Amino acid sequence: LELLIAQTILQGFDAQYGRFLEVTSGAQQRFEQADWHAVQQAMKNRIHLYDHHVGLVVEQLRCITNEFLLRVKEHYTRLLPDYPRFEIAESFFNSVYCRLFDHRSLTPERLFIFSSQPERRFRTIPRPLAKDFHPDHGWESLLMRVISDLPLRLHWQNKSRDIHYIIRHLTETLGPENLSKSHLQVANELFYRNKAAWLVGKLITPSGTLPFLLPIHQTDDGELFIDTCLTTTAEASIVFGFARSYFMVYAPLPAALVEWLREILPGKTTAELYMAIGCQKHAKTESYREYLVYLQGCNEQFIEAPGIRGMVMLVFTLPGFDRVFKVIKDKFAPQKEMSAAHVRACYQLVKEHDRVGRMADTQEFENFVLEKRHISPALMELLLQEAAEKITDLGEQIVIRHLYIERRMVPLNIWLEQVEGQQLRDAIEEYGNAIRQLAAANIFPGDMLFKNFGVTRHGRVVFYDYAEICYMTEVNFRDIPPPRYPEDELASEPWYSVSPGDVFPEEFRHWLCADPRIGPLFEEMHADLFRADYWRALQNRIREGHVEDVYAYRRRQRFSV
Amino acid sequence: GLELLIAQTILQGFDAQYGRFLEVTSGAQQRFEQADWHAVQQAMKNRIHLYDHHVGLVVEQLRCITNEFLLRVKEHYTRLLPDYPRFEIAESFFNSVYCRLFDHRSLTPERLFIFSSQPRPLAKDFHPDHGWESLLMRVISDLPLRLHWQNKSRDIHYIIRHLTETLGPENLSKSHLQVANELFYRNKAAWLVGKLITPSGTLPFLLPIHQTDDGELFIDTCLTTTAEASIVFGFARSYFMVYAPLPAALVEWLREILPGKTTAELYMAIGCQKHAKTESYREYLVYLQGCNEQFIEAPGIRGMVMLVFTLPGFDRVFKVIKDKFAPQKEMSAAHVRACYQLVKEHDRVGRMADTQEFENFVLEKRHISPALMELLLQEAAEKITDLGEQIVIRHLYIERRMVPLNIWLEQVEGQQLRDAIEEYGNAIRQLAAANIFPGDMLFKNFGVTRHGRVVFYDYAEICYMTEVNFRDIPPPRYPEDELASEPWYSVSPGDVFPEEFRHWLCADPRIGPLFEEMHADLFRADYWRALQNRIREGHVEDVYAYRRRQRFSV
Amino acid sequence: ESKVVVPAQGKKITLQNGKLNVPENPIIPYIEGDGIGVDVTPAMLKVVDAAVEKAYKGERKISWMEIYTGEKSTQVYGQDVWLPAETLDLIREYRVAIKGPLTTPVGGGIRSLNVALRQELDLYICLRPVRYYQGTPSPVKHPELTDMVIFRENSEDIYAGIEWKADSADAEKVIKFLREEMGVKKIRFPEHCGIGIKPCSEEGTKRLVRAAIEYAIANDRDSVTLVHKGNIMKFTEGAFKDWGYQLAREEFGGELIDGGPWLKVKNPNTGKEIVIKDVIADAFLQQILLRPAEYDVIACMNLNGDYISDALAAQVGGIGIAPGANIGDECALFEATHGTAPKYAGQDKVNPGSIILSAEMMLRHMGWTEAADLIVKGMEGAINAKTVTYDFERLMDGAKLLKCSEFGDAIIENM
Amino acid sequence: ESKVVVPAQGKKITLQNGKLNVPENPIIPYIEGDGIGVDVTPAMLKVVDAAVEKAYKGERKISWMEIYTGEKSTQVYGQDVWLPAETLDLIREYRVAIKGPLTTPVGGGIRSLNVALRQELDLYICLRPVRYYQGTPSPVKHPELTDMVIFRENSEDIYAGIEWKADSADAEKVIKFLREEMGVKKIRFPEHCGIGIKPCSEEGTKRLVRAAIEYAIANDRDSVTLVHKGNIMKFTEGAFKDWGYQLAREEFGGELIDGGPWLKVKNPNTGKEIVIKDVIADAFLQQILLRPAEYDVIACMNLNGDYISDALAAQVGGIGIAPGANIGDECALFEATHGTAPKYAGQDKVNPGSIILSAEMMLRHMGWTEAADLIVKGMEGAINAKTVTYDFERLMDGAKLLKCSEFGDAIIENM
Ligand SMILES: Nc1ncnc2c1ncn2[C@@H]1O[C@H](COP(=O)(O)OP(=O)(O)O)[C@@H](O)[C@H]1O
Ligand SMILES: Nc1ncnc2c1ncn2[C@@H]1O[C@H](COP(=O)(O)OP(=O)(O)O)[C@@H](O)[C@H]1O
Ligand SMILES: Nc1ncnc2c1ncn2[C@@H]1O[C@H](COP(=O)(O)O)[C@@H](O)[C@H]1O
Ligand SMILES: Nc1ncnc2c1ncn2[C@@H]1O[C@H](COP(=O)(O)O)[C@@H](O)[C@H]1O
Repeated sequence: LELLIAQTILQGFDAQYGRFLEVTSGAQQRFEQADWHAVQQAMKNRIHLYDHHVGLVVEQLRCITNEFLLRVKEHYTRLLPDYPRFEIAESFFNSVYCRLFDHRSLTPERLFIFSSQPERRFRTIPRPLAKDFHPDHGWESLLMRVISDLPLRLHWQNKSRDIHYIIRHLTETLGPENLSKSHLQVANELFYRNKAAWLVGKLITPSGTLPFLLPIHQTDDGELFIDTCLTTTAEASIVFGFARSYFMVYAPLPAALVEWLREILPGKTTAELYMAIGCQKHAKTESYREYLVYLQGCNEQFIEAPGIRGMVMLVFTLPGFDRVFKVIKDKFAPQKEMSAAHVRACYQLVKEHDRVGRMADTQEFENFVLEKRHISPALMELLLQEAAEKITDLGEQIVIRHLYIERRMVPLNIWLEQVEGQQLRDAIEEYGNAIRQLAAANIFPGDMLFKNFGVTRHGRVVFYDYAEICYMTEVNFRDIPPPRYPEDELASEPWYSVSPGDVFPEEFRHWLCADPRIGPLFEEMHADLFRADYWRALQNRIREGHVEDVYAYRRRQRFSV
Repeated sequence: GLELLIAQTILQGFDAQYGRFLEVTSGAQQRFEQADWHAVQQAMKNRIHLYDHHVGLVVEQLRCITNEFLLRVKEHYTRLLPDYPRFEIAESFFNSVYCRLFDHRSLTPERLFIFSSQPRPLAKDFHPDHGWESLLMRVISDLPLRLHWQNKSRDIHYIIRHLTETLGPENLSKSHLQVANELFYRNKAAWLVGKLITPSGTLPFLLPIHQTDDGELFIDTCLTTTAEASIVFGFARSYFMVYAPLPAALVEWLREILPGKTTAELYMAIGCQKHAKTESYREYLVYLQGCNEQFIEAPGIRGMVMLVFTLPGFDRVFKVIKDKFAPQKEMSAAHVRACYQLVKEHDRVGRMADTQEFENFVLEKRHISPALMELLLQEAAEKITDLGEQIVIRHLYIERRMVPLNIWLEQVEGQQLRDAIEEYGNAIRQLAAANIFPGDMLFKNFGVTRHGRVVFYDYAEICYMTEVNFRDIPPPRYPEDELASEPWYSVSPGDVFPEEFRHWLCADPRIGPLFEEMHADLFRADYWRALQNRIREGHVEDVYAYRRRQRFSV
Repeated sequence: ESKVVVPAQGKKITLQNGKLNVPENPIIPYIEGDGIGVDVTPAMLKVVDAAVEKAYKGERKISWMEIYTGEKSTQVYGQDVWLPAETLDLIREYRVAIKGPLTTPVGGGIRSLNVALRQELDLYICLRPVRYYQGTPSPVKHPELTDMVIFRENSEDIYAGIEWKADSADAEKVIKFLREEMGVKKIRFPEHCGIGIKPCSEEGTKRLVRAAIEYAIANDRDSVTLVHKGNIMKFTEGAFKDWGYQLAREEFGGELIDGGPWLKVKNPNTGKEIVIKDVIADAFLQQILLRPAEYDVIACMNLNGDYISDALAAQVGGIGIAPGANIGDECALFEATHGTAPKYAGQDKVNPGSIILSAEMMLRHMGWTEAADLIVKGMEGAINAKTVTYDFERLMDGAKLLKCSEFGDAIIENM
Repeated sequence: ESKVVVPAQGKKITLQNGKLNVPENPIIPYIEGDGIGVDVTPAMLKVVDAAVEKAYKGERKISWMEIYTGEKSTQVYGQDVWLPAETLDLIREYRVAIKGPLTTPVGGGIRSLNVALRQELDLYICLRPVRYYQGTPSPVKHPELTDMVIFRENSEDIYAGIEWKADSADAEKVIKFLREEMGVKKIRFPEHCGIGIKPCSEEGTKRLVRAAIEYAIANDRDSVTLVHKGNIMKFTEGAFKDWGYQLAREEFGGELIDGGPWLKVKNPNTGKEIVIKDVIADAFLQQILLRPAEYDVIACMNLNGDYISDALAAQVGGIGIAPGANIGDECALFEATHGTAPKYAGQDKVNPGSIILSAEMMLRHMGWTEAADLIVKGMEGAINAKTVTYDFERLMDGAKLLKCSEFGDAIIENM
């Protein structure tokens, strides 16, 4: 029987992933049909997809039955070698074990925290992913096999026009001499997100190997065109950013796709690369492992994340890691009036929402294990002081009941202290950009202070304390009343009744414009934000039901130029 | 079988009950003799609690032994009674047990003693063998008190005058006395009871002794009037503490003296309240068989706290607490009972009717006029249960029926009125000194006894006088104040201002002037403070059971 | 049976459709009242009828009926029938009536006549209107400005009186309920503490604000203000605002103004725009002194209401002559608002405005606006004439002291 | 590392055994504040600094050390460090402090710097003395008969924000609790209804009351008054009276007067006798206009406090120049009480009555009674003279308008 069980999980994974794929083959219609409510909508389902099957399995196991554990694994353990997507097969296994065991007691012997198999890198791939393309026999021709090449069932507008654009783009980028000697290896399958379907391929030059990315957009009224060509890693890293919804790309076997990618995305680690394609739950494992390597490889200890301490959350990081951990505090600051769940909800809501690459992705963790040896005194006292209910004492290890791991970014408030001159116009411009997108995305941030926004390597600005997070469809935007009387100017206390869930968008000025330096710019370019009229609109479109175009690139690059 | 064990057990139970009853009494002399007038009150307080204990005690015994029929016990128990000096209580004890066992259910002649089912000399006559002057000495000397006398030969002188005045002297030499071996002690007085026998008739003689401070006890007065006696044995006053080794005999003896009282009526005075309840019941039972009449809300002003009903020819009213109270009145239901209990324990100074609780009362629908019938349903559903032609009322009380004061006053021209007011006003005082403050002094809540005396009844608002603050309404600060409908000053719960009494008392033109005349003092904070003034200070005010005038100091 | 004649000539006020239909020849039920009520109440009859005779040309006359309650209650019906049932039934059927004052009960446990009457018939709105009568003596410099009508509700507020004494066992029970089961962390001191409960209905609230709007509508008022502390206790007090505004839109067709909460309600009778706005209470008390001009009709919760009504009146030196009335679903009663003041009674020396003034309301209430106004003219004019009773004359110089009965005449002549 | 520099010269005020020991070279921490705060604060320092020197012939000088909160802090400490924790330690370490204005968010999910400051220092008593000054424009005829000081508790009253919304389950859960287990029958319109909770604590009540009473004695006031709507709500408000008086008898040994509640407490230093008394809030509001002479000091529940304090000021025309402080077991902090008024930030237009006067509180509270006495002299002479800032001037007739900076001089001239 024991070996039976392994079959049960293993049967299970195959089942889920099959489901995963069918959801993901869905897109093209979804893109074409132009229904974008579905498209976001569908996205959400996947999240639920992995869990159901895991959920389904245990119940299956439970009915069965009513020491060997090493045995069952080995059987699961023993069925891997053939199986191409072995990797996920483990995770799924791991995922199951924990549910069975309430996320406790896991140990390498007990389950798969590390892979059984020898490293993936292939003798060869069963079906090659992408198709090399060659200039000769025309190049301008070349773009022809490519577009006429791809699947989508729709008409194209000013096709030549787009075509011309790229050739101009590459030419400037490379120059004809270099250009003649470089070629493309485009993906078999486009990657789909939101309003656009993306086309991924390498661009290979005498110099080296370069990303070439075109994202396909649907014109108003259903015509098709290509917004831009991005040939820089910097742009690429961004378009594969961690602040954006998972790409929906059809991969029969993920592991190969990743390998192909890295050259495109030299920066991103394996755990990350997995996310973009969309295996979040798998990422957890790798990401978990990847950290594990860090722990071996450093003598640093856990410390409070730099920034402004958090009224809602307890957060910390190893000095040299790229991610921070967030633990909801046992008792919130008095001024704050929310409840634990709500917080719990917010984070989830974010995972299931388009993030616009303004909202950092999150990974929940349960019953996390830490070695007392690791935890610095200053932090420990803090944990016990404020998170005592959550943490559990286990000899030299402690178990943190709830957790989140997220990208570690320099907090916004801090960045402004450091930066100056042009660089700053650089930042403020962005934050201002951030709120509009988020707002447009029917998410209204709450605090809005810099303490609650983060800075990327690329300088991009992202939103992270999800305290006071809400849809903009449940908030009423009001205009501060002109004072009735000359006396009115000076009242500490507003003389008009404010219903809760009331927002006055001229109030921010004080918090935002405090620094003399910061203030004019915001005024300079970002006037709209404080004008309650504007927000009113933003929510108006949304109520109208519109989804607004987001470009994971600079406006300039947009191929208008 | 078991039964004779059971029946004896009860019957035994009774005996004990009574003996203790006897011992507790015996003390009475010592207290009067001595000064434990607080103790006097208490013992009286406990005596009330004796009968219940043993009974309480027995059932437990029974249970423990405890764990058809029934009848066998009555016969067996019943068979015992002949050749028992005082069965009658013995029955009453029985019923109490049964009721206690069964939470007062299922009563029937069959099950228990609703109805009867079945030596030595109390007092020795005296004759004026010699001039009474000797005669009385025999009687005075004979008393068992162990204290000195003044006017020995003095008040002794006084007795004669009252004694002579009433009857022609030719009569005196003829008549003689039949005094009773036991003094009946009550309150601060030890009372001497005797028949007075003469050619015209045999008539009451009571002399109530008193203790001067560090006393040469003396006699306040002599009462030979037919009525006067009743007052002494009135419901309003507390039970006598008299030693009655065979009670029933005494009752018959007294009867001559108190021609008016129903037997049960007589039974309390000796202090056997629990039995009286039994007798209390039967007398009720004959009456309704006697005539066809329904039940009617007692004439008067309807009560927010209580519901009252009666029989037109009757002398008692049944008071049952409504479930839901008048909005203005805020008091817990339990609180009321407690009040009621209290009066039963507290000496009543002749101003408060005594009450007898009852449980699971039953009468059936024939006798209930619909109007009452609905009202009970409407205003007191929880407390009533419906069986057949019978309905059961869970909790109720019974008390003597008098005409509500409010009713009396519109039936009186002045002379009666003047008397009526005087009494009431006194009425307040006497309770007042008794530590009782009556919540609504309003007439609607005092009654006129047959003798025209005033007694307090709706006990809804009673409170000790040591729980209240007696106040002077403040003089107005400014002329604006004279015309304000709202108090400007901090008023506290239990703050009472007497002066505000006038408005209700003095409404009628006829009524008001006397009150100022007779009792200015009623409306003065000072007076109450003085009275409460002492009562903190130990003091117990002596309450006479006869007109003040009659006492010899006059 | 009852010892009150029902006047032959008169006719029963009647209500169908919830809008009063008042006959010309109406019958009105009045209670003379305890103490001074005898002094005052008669006058009002004199004035009221006068105002009625002149105003309508003698086409209409009022058939007074004297229902009885209080001490006089005793003299007639009973010796303790302080409040006979018939009366209530009289007020309920007749639908409008007026009374002198009744003895307030200072003592704690006593049963209060004034209250019972309002409470028993469930007159849940206590409407007091405050205005300044010229020549009157007042603290504020410019009290000419104040005309307001104040709507407060007797039922349903902290004025429930629901509380438990500290260490009541019962109360301690309540904390525990709250502190742990409810688990409120907001009680700094939970021991040796006593508690009260303040509540507000949707229903209770709209009970009156619906009313105010009708009063305002009927009488051509400019606006209605809802006073609340909805900045410290939003749900309990805040709610009041939230419903009142809501009520307006929902029943009375209130179009928005500038997104500011306030909305403008068209007046069906005249077509003018009634206006609804809200202002915080603690601040509002500041506003009345400073800007008495802007406020008109007011609807507020029981607590703010005592404070506010009680307050304006001082401002216009009208505590003496304030008029009041309470109103009910199907009954309304108009009351003299002052003490029995027994000592002076029968001397005919007291000041009769509040009671008379209450008449205006009554008269206004029944749509005899025209007459009701007449009293006003008479009553202000008489003062400005500075011919007045003992209360004023002492206060205001060069004034002529008038026995009370007389004053009514002065009121009338100035008319 | 703190950016705030301890003055070299000054010495720490220390508190022991309740009465604080203040040296003659105090260090008084200060906060400029946002907006108009730059304008006013510099002035007050001059005025206050001037007064001290003049009064004590220069023997006593105050070393002022600045500490920062809320706008400056972002500039000094961090971009987003609004309320550096250094500050809270600092005020507490040094016993008394003074605060310029701060920005209070309007609505929403945004925290308030003032409460936080009150809250986190647990400043439980808030004292708002009110006095008229000469020639301030007023709405009432004889304000100068108004010197009062008002004590409120921020800790415990109905202003504790314990309430539940209508139709919220808990609310209905709550209603059920009283209704069934508890047995409250008073509630009307229970469905669709919202609930609030009010508590009174012996510890809380005594705590405040002890506070004034000590005050009067400290400053030779003539009476202490307890304001409560005791009659309607016995248990929570009323218990206020019961508790407070009791405090006097037990703690301060007051001797009853005539058995009526009132009592006379001897003043140890003074030898004068302070009276302790109570009056109903409903009435009290009426009383303040008519008889403000009578009342010197007041103590009252939290609610009565806003309405009353806020309310008195209007009469005295003092909102503009209102003064305030919040007080605590270990510290007292005295603040300007007005909006920042950004528009006029730095312009020099605005008038700093409030902030100086708050200084005036501070000094008295420091026992430097004489110096504060000048400030009042200064403020008084300056206003009567009709030389003033815009806010007043616009009101008065024939004033001489002054910039903010100068007026503070003007006060000095009149010192
Ligand atoms: N990704 C991150 N990188 C660095 N610091 C972070 C990150 N996420 C959170 N923090 C810390 O946690 C805080 C955000 O959470 P939270 O306490 O709920 O909101 P608030 O910002 O009102 O106090 C930030 O102030 C920051 O200092
Ligand atoms: N002993 C009695 N005799 C006659 N009628 C009585 C007696 N006791 C009570 N009542 C009637 O019941 C009415 C009120 O009952 P009660 O309980 O005394 O007052 P309340 O219920 O107001 O406290 C009286 O007015 C009277 O009509
Ligand atoms: N507390 C934990 N510590 C380490 N890995 C975990 C923990 N919880 C879940 N995982 C891993 O998360 C991946 C998916 O598990 P689950 O979180 O159940 O979806 C697997 O690699 C698990 O081993
Ligand atoms: N509900 C009742 N119905 C009839 N008689 C009763 C009732 N309750 C008590 N008694 C009688 O009163 C006497 C004493 O009973 P108790 O006072 O209950 O001990 C007994 O003789 C009972 O028969």
